[PDB]
Amino acid sequence: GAMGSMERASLIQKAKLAEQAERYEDMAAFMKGAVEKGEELSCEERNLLSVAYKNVVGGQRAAWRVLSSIEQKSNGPEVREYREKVETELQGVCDTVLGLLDSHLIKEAGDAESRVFYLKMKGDYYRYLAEVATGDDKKRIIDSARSAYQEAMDISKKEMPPTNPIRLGLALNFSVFHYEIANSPEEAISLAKTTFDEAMADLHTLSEDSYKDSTLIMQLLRDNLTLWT
Amino acid sequence: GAMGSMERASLIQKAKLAEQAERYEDMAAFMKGAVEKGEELSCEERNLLSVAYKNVVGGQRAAWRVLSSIEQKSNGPEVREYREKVETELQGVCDTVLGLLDSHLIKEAGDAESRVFYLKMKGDYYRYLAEVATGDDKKRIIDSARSAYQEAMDISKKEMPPTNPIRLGLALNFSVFHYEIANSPEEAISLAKTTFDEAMADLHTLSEDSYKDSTLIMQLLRDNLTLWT
Amino acid sequence: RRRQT
Amino acid sequence: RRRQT
Ligand SMILES: N=C(N)c1cc(-c2ccccc2)c(CNC(=O)c2ccc3cc[nH]c3c2)s1
Ligand SMILES: N=C(N)c1cc(-c2ccccc2)c(CNC(=O)c2ccc3cc[nH]c3c2)s1
Ligand SMILES: N=C(N)c1cc(-c2ccccc2)c(CNC(=O)c2ccc3cc[nH]c3c2)s1
Ligand SMILES: N=C(N)c1cc(-c2ccccc2)c(CNC(=O)c2ccc3cc[nH]c3c2)s1
Ligand SMILES: [Cl-]
Ligand SMILES: [Cl-]
Ligand SMILES: [Mg+2]
Ligand SMILES: [Mg+2]
Ligand SMILES: [Mg+2]
Ligand SMILES: [Mg+2]
Repeated sequence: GAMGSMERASLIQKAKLAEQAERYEDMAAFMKGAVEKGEELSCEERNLLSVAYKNVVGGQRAAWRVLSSIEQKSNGPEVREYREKVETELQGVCDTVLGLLDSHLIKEAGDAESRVFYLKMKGDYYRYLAEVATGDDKKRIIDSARSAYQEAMDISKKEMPPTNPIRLGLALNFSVFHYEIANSPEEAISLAKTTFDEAMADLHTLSEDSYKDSTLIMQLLRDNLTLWT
Repeated sequence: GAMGSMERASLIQKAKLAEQAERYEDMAAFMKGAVEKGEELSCEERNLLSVAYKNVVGGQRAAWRVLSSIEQKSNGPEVREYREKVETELQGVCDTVLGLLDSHLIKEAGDAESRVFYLKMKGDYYRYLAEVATGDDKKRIIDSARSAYQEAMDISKKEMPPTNPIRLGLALNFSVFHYEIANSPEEAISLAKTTFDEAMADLHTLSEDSYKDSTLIMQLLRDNLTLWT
Repeated sequence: RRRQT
Repeated sequence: RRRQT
C-alpha cells in the first residue's frame, strides 16, 4: 500500500496516463508502487520512473531556489520556516528514490544498461540532496554522489558505445556535479568536451533515429561548454 | 489545524512566498488557514485566495479533460478509475472552497466589493463541479452556479461601475457559464457584448492604471466573442 | 483557441 | 542561461 492492492500492469498503465495529464506526483506514486512489486523494470518502465521523479523534484528544487534567494536577501522566521518546509519535502522525495534504488533495484540489475541507469539516478538524487546540504554530512552526501556517478561511468565506458543516450546523460550530469557541487570546473569542462568529441566520432555508426537521440544530448553538452568557457 | 497554530499574518506572508515559488497547493492551504482565523479578508487577501485555488483546480481540470478525452476514445477499468480519482480530488477542492465561502465569508461580507467577489467565486466553483457532473444533482449544481452568479450581477450592476475589474471578470465567467454549461450561447454572446460596450463607454472616467486593468479584461470578452461569432 | 475565463 | 541536465 497504498499501491499494494493494484496490479503491476495497472500501475504502469496509470503512470502513462498521469504523464499525459501532467500529473507527475501521481505518476511517481504509481511507479513507486510498480517498483515495490519486486520485479525488475523494463527500459520503458525505467524511463517512466525517472521522468516522474525528475518532474516532482524539479518543481521542489525550483521552489527551493526561489525561497533561498529571498532568504539570502532578507539576511521574522517565516521565510526560513517555509524554505525549510520545501527543503524537507524535497529531501523526503530524494530519500524515497534512493530507497527504491537500494531496495532493491540496483542489486537486482544484472545488465550494464540497467545498472548504469540506476547508478546514474543514485548520483542524481544524492546531488539534489547536496544542493541543499549544509551540515556535518554534506561531504558524505557529495562523496556518495561522486561514487555512484563514478561506478556508472566505469561500467558505461566498458559496456556501452560513446553515443549511448544514457551514457551521454550520465556524463552531462556528472559534469554538472563537478562544476557546481564539487567546485571542480576544469574537471567539468574536460569531461563535457571528451564526452562530446568521442560521441561525435561514433555518430557514423548510427541509424537516423539513434543519430537524433545522440545529437540531442550532445547539444546539451555543447550548451554547457558554451556557458562555461 | 493544520494551520490553526500559525499566526494569521504569517499565513498571509507564506501565501505570498508560495505564489512566488509557484507552490499553489501550499498557497491554498495557507489561505484556507487564514480564512479559518475568522476575520474578514482584505482585497489583496481575497485575490490571494482566488489565485491559489484557481491554480490548484486549474491543474485538476486540465488533467480531467485529458483523461476524459482518452476515456471517450476508449469507448480495462484503469482509464475510468484514474479519471474518477482526479475527478474526486477536484470535487474535494471545490467543496473546500464552497465551504469557506459558506462558513462564513459570504455572510460576513458587508460591502458590495467583498460580497460580489465571494458570490463570483461561489458561481465559479459550482461551475467547476458542473463541468464533471453527470448524475441526479447536475441540474441543482447548475442552478446553484446560476443563482450565485445572478446575485453577484445584480449587486455589481447597482453598486459598481461598468469598468470595475471584478464586475468584468464576473460577467466574463457568467457568459462562459451560459455558453458551455447552460447551453445558452445567445445569452452568452449577448452578455459578453453588452458588458464590453458598457465598459468601453465608461473608460473615459478612468486613470491610466485603471484603464489598463479594465481593458485587459475587455480583451478577454472580445476574444470570446471572436471565438463564438 | 480555448475560451477564456 | 541555466546549465542543463
Ligand atoms: N514515457 C516516457 N517519457 C518515455 C518512454 C520511453 C520508451 C518507450 C518504449 C521503449 C523504451 C523507452 C522513452 C525513451 N526515450 C527517452 O527516454 C527520451 C527521449 C528524448 C529525450 C530528450 C531528453 N531526454 C529524453 C529522453 S521516454
Ligand atoms: N541501445 C540504444 N541506443 C537504445 C535501446 C532502446 C530500447 C531498449 C529496450 C527496449 C526498447 C528500446 C532505446 C530507447 N530507450 C531509451 O530509454 C532512451 C532514453 C533516453 C534518450 C534520450 C534520447 N533518446 C533516448 C532514448 S535506445
Ligand atoms: N498576489 C496577487 N496575485 C495579487 C495581489 C493584488 C493586490 C495587491 C494589493 C492590493 C490589492 C490587490 C492583486 C490585484 N490585481 C489583480 O488581481 C489582477 C491583475 C491583473 C490580472 C489579469 C488577470 N487577472 C488579473 C488580476 S493580484
Ligand atoms: N475600485 C477599483 N477599481 C480597485 C480598487 C483596488 C484596491 C482595493 C483595496 C485596496 C487596494 C486596492 C484595486 C486593485 N485590486 C484588485 O483586486 C484587482 C483585481 C482584479 C484585476 C484585474 C485587473 N486588475 C485588477 C485589480 S482595483
Ligand atoms: Cl511553513
Ligand atoms: Cl486510480
Ligand atoms: Mg498481479
Ligand atoms: Mg533543513
Ligand atoms: Mg494571532
Ligand atoms: Mg465521480
